[PDB]
Formats: sequence, C-alpha cells, structure tokens
Amino acid sequence: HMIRAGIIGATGYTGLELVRLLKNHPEAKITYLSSRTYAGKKLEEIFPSTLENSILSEFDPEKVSKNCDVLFTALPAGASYDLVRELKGVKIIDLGADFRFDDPGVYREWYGKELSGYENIKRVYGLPELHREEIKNAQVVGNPGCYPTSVILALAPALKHNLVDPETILVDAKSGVSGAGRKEKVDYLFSEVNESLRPYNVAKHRHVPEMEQELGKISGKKVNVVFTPHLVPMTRGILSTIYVKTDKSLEEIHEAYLEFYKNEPFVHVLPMGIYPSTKWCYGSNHVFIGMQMEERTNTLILMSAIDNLVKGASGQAVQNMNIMFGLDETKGLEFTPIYP
Amino acid sequence: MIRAGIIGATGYTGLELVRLLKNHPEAKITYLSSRTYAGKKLEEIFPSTLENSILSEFDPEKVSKNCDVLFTALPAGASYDLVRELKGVKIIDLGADFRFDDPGVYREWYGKELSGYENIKRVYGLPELHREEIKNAQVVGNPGCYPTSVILALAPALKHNLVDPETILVDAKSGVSGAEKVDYLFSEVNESLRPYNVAKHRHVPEMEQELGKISGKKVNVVFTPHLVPMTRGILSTIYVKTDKSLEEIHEAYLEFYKNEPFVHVLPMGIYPSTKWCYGSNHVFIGMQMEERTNTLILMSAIDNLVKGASGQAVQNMNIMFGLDETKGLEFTPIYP
Amino acid sequence: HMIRAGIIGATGYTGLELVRLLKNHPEAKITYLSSRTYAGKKLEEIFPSTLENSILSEFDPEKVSKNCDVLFTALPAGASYDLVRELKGVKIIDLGADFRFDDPGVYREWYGKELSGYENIKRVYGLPELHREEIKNAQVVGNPGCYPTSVILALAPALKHNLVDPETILVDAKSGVSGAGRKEKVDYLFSEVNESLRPYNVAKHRHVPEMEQELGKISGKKVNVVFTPHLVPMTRGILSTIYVKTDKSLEEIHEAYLEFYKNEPFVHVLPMGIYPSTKWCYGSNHVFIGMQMEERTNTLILMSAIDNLVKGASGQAVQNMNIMFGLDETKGLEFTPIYP
Amino acid sequence: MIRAGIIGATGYTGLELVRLLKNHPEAKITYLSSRTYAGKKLEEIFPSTLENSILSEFDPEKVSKNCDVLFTALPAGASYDLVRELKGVKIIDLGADFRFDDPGVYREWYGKELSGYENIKRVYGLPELHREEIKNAQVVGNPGCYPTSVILALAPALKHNLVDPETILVDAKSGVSGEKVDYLFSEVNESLRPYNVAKHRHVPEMEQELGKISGKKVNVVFTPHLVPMTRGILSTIYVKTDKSLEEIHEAYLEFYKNEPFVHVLPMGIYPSTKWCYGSNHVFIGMQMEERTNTLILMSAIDNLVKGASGQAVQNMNIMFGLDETKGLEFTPIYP
Repeated sequence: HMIRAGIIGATGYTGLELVRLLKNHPEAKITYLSSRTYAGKKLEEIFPSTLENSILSEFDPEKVSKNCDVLFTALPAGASYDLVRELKGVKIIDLGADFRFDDPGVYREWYGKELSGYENIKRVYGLPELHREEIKNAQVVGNPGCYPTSVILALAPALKHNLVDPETILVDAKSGVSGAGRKEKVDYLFSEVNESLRPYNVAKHRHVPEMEQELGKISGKKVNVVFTPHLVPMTRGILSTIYVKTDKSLEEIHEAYLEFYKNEPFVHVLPMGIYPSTKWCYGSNHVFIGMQMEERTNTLILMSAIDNLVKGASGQAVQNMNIMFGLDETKGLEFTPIYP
Repeated sequence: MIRAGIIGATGYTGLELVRLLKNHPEAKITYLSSRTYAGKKLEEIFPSTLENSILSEFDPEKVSKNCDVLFTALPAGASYDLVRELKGVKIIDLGADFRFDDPGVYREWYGKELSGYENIKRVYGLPELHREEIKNAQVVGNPGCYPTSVILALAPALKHNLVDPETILVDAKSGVSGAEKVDYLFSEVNESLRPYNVAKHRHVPEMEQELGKISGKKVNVVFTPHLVPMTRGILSTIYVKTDKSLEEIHEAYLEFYKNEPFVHVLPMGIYPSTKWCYGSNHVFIGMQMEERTNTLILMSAIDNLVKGASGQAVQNMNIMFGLDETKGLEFTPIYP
Repeated sequence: HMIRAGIIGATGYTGLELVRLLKNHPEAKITYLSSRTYAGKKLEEIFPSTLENSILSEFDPEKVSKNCDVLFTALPAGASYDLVRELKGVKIIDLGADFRFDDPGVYREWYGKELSGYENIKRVYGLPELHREEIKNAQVVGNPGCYPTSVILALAPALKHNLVDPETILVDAKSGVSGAGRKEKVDYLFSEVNESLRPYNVAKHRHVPEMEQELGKISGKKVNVVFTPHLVPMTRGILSTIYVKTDKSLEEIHEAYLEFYKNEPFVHVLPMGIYPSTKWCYGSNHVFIGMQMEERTNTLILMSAIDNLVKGASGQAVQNMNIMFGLDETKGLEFTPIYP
Repeated sequence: MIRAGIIGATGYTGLELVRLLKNHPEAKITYLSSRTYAGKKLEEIFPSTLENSILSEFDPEKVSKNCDVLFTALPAGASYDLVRELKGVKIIDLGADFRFDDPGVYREWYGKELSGYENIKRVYGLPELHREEIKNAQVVGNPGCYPTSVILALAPALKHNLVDPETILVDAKSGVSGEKVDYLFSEVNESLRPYNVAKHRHVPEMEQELGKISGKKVNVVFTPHLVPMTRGILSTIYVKTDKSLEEIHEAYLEFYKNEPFVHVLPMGIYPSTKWCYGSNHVFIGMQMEERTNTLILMSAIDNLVKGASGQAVQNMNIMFGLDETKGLEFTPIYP
C-alpha cells in the first residue's frame, strides 16, 4: 500500500521539491495538491518542469482527510497551525515554524501568533539524526529550518560529548537565494542579487531561538548563538561556518564525529583539512562536514554544507515521512548529488 | 543486472553516467577507468558522486571480463582504437567515432581514417528516431548535444513535409559544460555571452546527416553556437520557411511525440526555459510564426549533460538490453 | 556653461547610470532629480552605491523649467509625451519610445497611446552614428531602444552600401536581465532567472517596428525583421546575431565595415574570424562587431555587442546631450570597459 | 604628466591599472610588459582594453629611461629583485615583497629571505592609516585585498579602545578574482567553499597593522571563502566590546568623516559587495549581539580596485603630491 500524500502550497519551491521527491518515491503517491493562487490549473501549466498533470485543488479539509494519510504544509507562518485543527486521521509534516518549538511562548515572541491548545498536540522537531525515536510515534512534525539543520548537524557530536565550550557559539552562515524563503520584493530581483553578497538580519533572525533550543537540549546548558546570515548569488546551498572554543585536539574531535555519524547515511564527515563545497550536495539529502583548528586561540572551525531545499526542507520532510510510516529512512532519498 | 563499465569516469559525462547508473534498478557499475586519476576512489576526486570504487587504468581484458556494456568518453578516435581490442561487450560511445554513416565525413571533420568501418555494426543513438535499429546494434554512436536538440526540434516538420528543408538556420545557446583552458575559467566566462565556431562546427554535418534522412531531401544547416554563463542546458532557436499554419504544425508535433516519454511539446504561446530540463532526460519544444515572412521558429531545450549526453547513453543501453526505455530515467527535472 | 541636467525617474537603472555618467562628466551637472516611488528620500538612501545625497523631488514643471537646460526622462509609455507639452526652454532626451517614431500611427499601434500634435514636435531618433547631423539642432530626442542600437549599428554599412539583400533580416538577440529594469514581477526574481536561458516575446516585440523604420530609411527599401530575443542569466550586455543573404564576399564586407567605422570612437570592427564577447563592453559606451559567412547558402552572419544600460541607454543619452549642446561627443564617455 | 610603467600588464590587476591610468588626467602609460604575451598588442589579448600598444619584454634600462613610477604585478620575490637594480623610480608593488616591517615574517610565510631589506625606504600602502609616511616613501608595498577590508573595518574601534583587541575573528568572502582545474567556471559556478582555513598569508599582514592601531597585541582568526561571483570582498568581523553600538557608530562616523573612499552606513544597514563595483569606495556596517556583547563589523570592497589597483593609484597620487582622489572620482557601476 502506497502512502497517500497531500501537499498544501504546492507551487512554492519547497512544494515543487516535494512533488519531485514524492513522484520518485517507490512507496508513496501524491493524492492531493492545493494552491490558492493557481487553484484550477494543472501544476505543469504553472511549472512545466514538474511534469505533473494533477489539477491544483482549492483547500478543503474533508477532502484532505478522505484522500490523505500524511499532509505536507508549506504556508505562511501560522496558517498550518489553523488548518491542521480541522483534519481527521492525517499525519502532519509542516515545513514552516508552527510546530518547531517546544515552548509555544518562544514561537509567539518570534512569530507573533499564539498557539492556543499546543499542550494537546503531540509534536516533535523533525531532525531525524537527533529525534528519530520520537518522530516514529509523532502525529505532527515541525520540519526544521534550513540554517538550524546545517548548524545542529555541525555541532551535535561536539555538544553531546562535551568536547567544546558551548556557552557562546559563533555562526557565520552563507545561503543561496532560495534559502531566504518566499520573497518576491525588489531586493530579490536577479539584477539586485546577481554578482553581490550581503549580510542580512544580523543577530536577530527567527532561526536563532530554534538553533538554541536544539543545541541547549544536546548540551544540557544554555547556548547563546551569535548568528550572521549572508545572501550568496547562487540559487541553492548553505555553508555554515561555526566557531567555538575547545580544549580538545582536532584528532579526538574528528574521531568523535566519525563515531557519531558512522551509521547515518546522510551525513558525511570529511577527512581533516578537507572543506566542503555547497554544490557537493546539489539536489540531494546529503550533508558534508569538515573541520579545522586554529591552534593559537584553541578555536574549532566546523563547516557544514547542505542543499537548503532538500536536506534543509523537502528532503528532510520526506525523511520524516519515512520514519513516521516505518519505512527504510532512505526510501525515495537514495540518489546522489548532481554535479557539476 | 547489466554489468556496465565507464571509460573516462572523471569527465562530466562520466560523473552523470555514474549518478544515473547507481540509481538504475536493472544495472550496476562493474568497471570505471580514468587516465588522470587512476588508483584513487572516484569520490576522492569528486565527493558529490559518493562512489567508493577505485578508478582503474584501462585494461581491455578486465573490461571484456567484467562488463556487458561499456560507455566510452575519450578524445576523438580513441574509442575507435580501443573497441578493436574488445570482444562481446556492447559499446555506447559518447564521442563522434561511430556517429557518421559515411566515415569519409568523419575523416573530413575529425581528421582520422576509420579503417574497416563498414564491418562495424554501428548506429546513431537517437532513440526517438532509430530505436528499432539500436535494439540490434553492437556499437552505438551517441549523438552530440546540439544535434540532439536540433533533430528533435525539427523531426516532425521534416517527416511530414511541413517546412522547406532546403535552408535551415540554427542559432544555439549552451551552458559552459557543453562547449579547461584559460578561456573556460570562471572569471573569463562569468557575466558574458559570446558566439564561437560560427558556421564551422563539427556537429553541422552530423545534423545534416540525420535531418536529410528524415526529410528525404537535402538539408543545409547554417549553425551559430553561443557560450552562455551558466553551467548547463541548451536552447536551439531554429528558423525555417513554411507554407503551413502554426496550428497545423503544432498538431503535427503533438501527434509525433504523443507516445514519446522524454519529449514534451509545449502549449502554443509558451517558450522553453533551459532550466526546465535540469538534471533530467526530458526535452521541451515550443514554436512561433513570423507571419509576414512565413518563418517558423522552433525552440528546443535540453540538459546538455543528460539528454544531450549521458541520459541518452543510458536510454540507448535500455534499448540494447530489452529494458523499458525509461528505466533509470523516470525522474523529473530539478527546479529552481 | 556647465550644462544643467535634470533626471525624471532617477531611481530606475537607467536613471542610476545617468547619475554615474553625469557626476563624472566635466561639462555637465545634476540640478534636478525626481522619483514617483521614492520622492522625499535621498538617492543614496535607496541606492547607497550612487553616493548621491540629493533629495529626490516630486516632479514639478516649474522647477524643471527653472533649474535645467536639459531633461532626461525615464517614465512609463506615454508619460514623457504628456509632460513635454507643459515645458518650455528645456531640451529633452527621452529614454522611452514617445519620440522614437517618424510615424505616430506606428507608435500608437504598438504602444497604444495616441500622440496628438506630433507633427508640430521637431524630434529626432538619437542614434549618433546615423543622425548626429540632425541631433545637433533637435529640441527633443527619442533615445533609441537597446536592441535597435545593437542591430542598426551592426547593419548600417551593409545597408548603406547595398552589400546585402535587406528584404528579410533575421535577428536572434540575447540580453542580460537589466533590460527588464527594476520591476518586481516574479519572472525577474533571482531564483527564476538564474542558471536558465529563455526566448521571450518571439516575433512580437515593440522594438521590431523601430528597427524596421531605421533600417528601411538607410536601405531605401522595405525591411521585414524576424526578431527573437532571449533573456540570459547575466546582469548586463546585449549580443545581437543577425542573418542576411548577400552576393558579396566576406572580405569585401569586412573592408566596407572597417572603412565605415574608421573614425567612430565607440564602434569597433573586430578582426576577421573574431567574435564579440558582451562583457568586452561592460560599463562603457563601446560597441564590438564581428562577422562570418556561411558559404553554401550565401548567409552573412553579423554579431554586435553593447552594454544595454550604457550605449543601449544612458550613455547614448549623454552622447546625444553632448551633440545637442555642441560638446566633444566623447565627453564624459572616454572610459574603457571594465574587465573582468 | 606622470610616466607610469606596468610590469605584468596581462593580469587582472594590470588590466585595471591600464583602465585607471588611461583615465587619469595627470598620468600616462609609457611602459607595458608581460612575461606571457610580450610581442603582442594588449588588445589582441584583451580586446576590451582598447589598447593597441605592444607588450614589452621587461628591460630595466628602458624602464629607468621612460618612467617616474613603476607598478609591479609579478610572482612573489620577483621585485624586490629588479627594484634594487633600478634608481630614480618610485615603486608600487602589488605583491607582498614590501608590505612587511619584519622581513623574517615574510620569509617564513613567503619562503624567501629578503637580504638588504633594512635600508630600503618601504612603507605599507594603506593611505587611510599611512599617507604621511607614504608621502615620502620611494617604495610602497601595496596591501593585499583581504587586509585592506579588515583593517578599514577595525581602525576606529582599535584606535579608540572600543573593543577587546585580544581576540578578533574574521570570516571573509571573496569573488573568484580575489588558474587550475578548480578555478574553472563549471567547478566554481553555483558553489561556495572555504579555503586555506586558519592558514593564510594575509593573517600576519593584518596582525601587523591592527596591533599598531590598538597599541596592544591582536590575535586574528581568519577564514576565507570563495563566492561564485567575479569580484567583491565582504569581511564579517566579530570582536567582544563593553561599549554601546551607538557609541561605536559615532566613533566610526568621526574617524572616517574626511576620508573620501570610506563610507559608514546608517545603523541597521549592511553593505552589499556590488555597491563598490569597479570603484575605490568602501562600505562599513555593524551590529551588536547584546546578550554576548559581540560587535559584528562588516566591510565591503572591490578586490580589484580598492583591494588592488585603485589603492595603488591612490598611493601614486600621494607619492606625487596629487589630490588623493585624482583618477579615482568615479562612482560604482550599478547594477
């Protein structure tokens, strides 16, 4: 029996990537797509690259409940929370931030909406490499942000084994344009962004409390992250360069990373002194981690690269769906990066 | 499982063969060679591949032993030479050594004599035109990337006598991966567009060969390629005179391709973007008419590394081993 | 006499390039700037790159008439025409199409507005390499479109000397995105354009009748242009590839081209066998032309490259300003392309 | 009219020197040499230069004859060597030969002992810090591109004791222009990568200049990244502070108020690299992470102009008593 999958907000870039992934997934099929703007059209009329002849639906919760086992939501902040209340017997994988936070007061501070009744929702942060045991039994998964995915994966072995000083962590992060999310104003025009790099939302970015939640959970201690994102003139990819103090040797750390990720099919620890290129990830669910030590100041440099649209969004969402349905976690995700 | 080897696994077409073949449900990589990087695992050179096979130094005895089929991506003429040394291995050459029906034409444009050619059971590997002959071929001459785009763009028009085949103008645009010396450096190519090899490109006689077979009349092509600052994709803008209506031609295109899983004729008024093909074996074709001059404008887009090279190579293999033509190739373009 | 220059629509990309040129121009200075979107803001608050602290005005004809000897206008279609009636004693160089056409019925057909009173206006098409003699004494110049500038410069010697068959000319052109301007439509978003090439407006583009007008005048014959533009994933630059039948040799045509442009400072006929790269023009008012013959069909291929924002727009405008005020035509335009 | 020679005219820094000197009202090119293309017209190699001059095979007699000032763009150590065998010529070295005060630092990092160094009147060619010394130099080590961005970002903070100078972290991003198979278009396009992490030759150069300004030892952690664009450097700098962001911004406005090429942006506004494009201008922004008291400074330059050839011309102007902006007055090309 094929998992029956629905996508709300199917015409955004993360929706398109769920379409690609689910079409290829040998144990799932698309039974529902919705869009407000394009309701009534075949998805391939809007995006011929999708090769998807399915008509876009105007969202109706009874139709979803009848036609879907699982539903991916890619919607403006707060919309998934509201629409999910009406559904019956459908597992939810939300690509936004509505279900990411353990404490709904933090979501409210950063996203400006109260999540009434949160205490009744069995939700989990969808990072399989940290939470697969809980994801297995979840009804609602809050799919991680793209920067948090890159960062938490970069830091987990270090924090789990207290190999670094987690009190202050510096994160200088570089993302292709698709990683800033749905943004159609002047600053995201080709002519503005092309051939230019810029910092944005320096130190106050909604991803910070999210990273901190997960990093603090691992370490057992409050983690304050200093976070600077930069918009890079390429479509996709994230490189997070992470700086933290340590009194350990690079060798001990590298062994610890190897050990931690040895059975994780999507995370690849590089040899010491080899640093990741973002395009090594292109189109795939794979993550590459490299590291260096600055010896004079005892500063560990961790470098993690992911494809923000895949392991940073829709690939990880499918990964979560596999876990929730008890499938081999690489199902529909067994393919390699596209290069060059 | 089909046992597949790749000679020249560290070129871009090689890397895409590796991607496609790893994912192929009825085939597996049993051999990989590299003149430059032998003795290293493929993923040491190109981590993106995630392939731990050590790269071999080419040895025909090992190939004959381990491979049912061999993909070759070499300097011109080299595939011709190494294929003599092999026996009982099917060959799909990504180069030009086996493309031409008349080896005199190859000689003229590639400056090498192909001895004993008439004794080689070879075929031009464009499945949408020659799948019945590829089925029984021992050696396939995998089409070049511009010809793939041009021939697919013009096939219905020429088959159905809907245009004047006499003179066809082809203005083509390729990303860099499909056209390294100092001129192919990032700072040189970036943020610039240039024509190259104008009306003197080795793909021209290749096009004329295939286009004339379809037409049943002589075709002269005027061909201008242009280097575009992006990594991949081809768009061929084709101009030809016609006395037929656009509606007529469009209906003909839909009919011609109706059962072809990799060619997609767009709705009238809609023009292809090259990135609509990205990473996939799929082709999009659009058209317009300039009505005052009775000029049909055909536009086709392909990913030059996939349908333009390695995907077509895999498609050809499927045909040769009696597999469903789309095996290993079903997946859709990546976007954006 | 520093020439006093006003710019209407200072915050579009052609307006920005006018500011860069005119700040550097030794015999002109900016005395008026207006903007419909950003009036009341300093230009450098919108575009810090401009390094221009002047406050952007809300357009007022009295102030223009008072403070300017010349006025560049970059407005939507029809707008420059309307405002020009309300003005006196000011030369006008319109970057749009309102004054480009000899026949206002052709303009109406393609741009949809009626230009009443047109035959009282002494306007001239501002292509200096063809019309500098008339531009000298004009009060209103319709500054050519960017694709026309490339195409006419590519064809002029051939048509003037009857070296080709001008009845049917096929033009396959390629432009960077900046041709579109700073218009926030989703198609012009970085993520949509990047890494892709697309034809657009095939055989139905407003520049066609404008090309045909100028090409007809210099051939003395009716010219039908078949024109396919393509959007290229780069910011600036136009390459026009032009196909025309000829009974002459390439050697004779090359000879005629060299002779025709021998004394034009901005047009550079390349060596035979050499083709232009668009970036060779970057930031400058210079043009490169190459050519080839396809001998079996007697098809001449002409290739011309310009920077669309400079010789294709604001640079050509300043060149026309120099001509109109009797200055050395290269003034403020002496700089060479920036490379790489 | 100053007579300028360029040794190494077919590199990118050479090409920008040609464009800038051609436009310079009070200088002119009297010598062009190329180790690679000697014998050919410059425009046979780069048609965009519009330069029909034939490239010379370097002859120090013809140089001594024909130039007041020479710009050198050669492989490291290469001049030094020919510099000493010249006289009556101002030298602006675009390489690292003359940047270092301690030539032992140069030899450990660049692998070459510089004998006779101590009696050469050389200076570090950063006008915004050293113009008075540059005024009377006969040799300038033109600063590397990354140090240029990093030092201008930090100068007011270090000068006015506004930050803990003890440990400074620099995460730098550069366009490709800032050779082999991995510099090919298809390799670099649509990809970002760190390189030379922790171990980069520009680190000792920064620590030299930052220490001078603070009057206290400065340790720099520096990590560069290759960005898929042609030009532009963005340096993102992290440093602990006990001062308010407001006070730091005021100090930056004061320190740079009379500096024509350095522009401190309003608070909240961060620089785009393309805002500098083709120009000698610098943009600085900043923010505070309040919980940790971490200052984030951000500077953007054009690596080929203020990072290389434009700073060089700025230095020529100073050496010859010209307005520092001569030939450099033009604004960024945008978009």
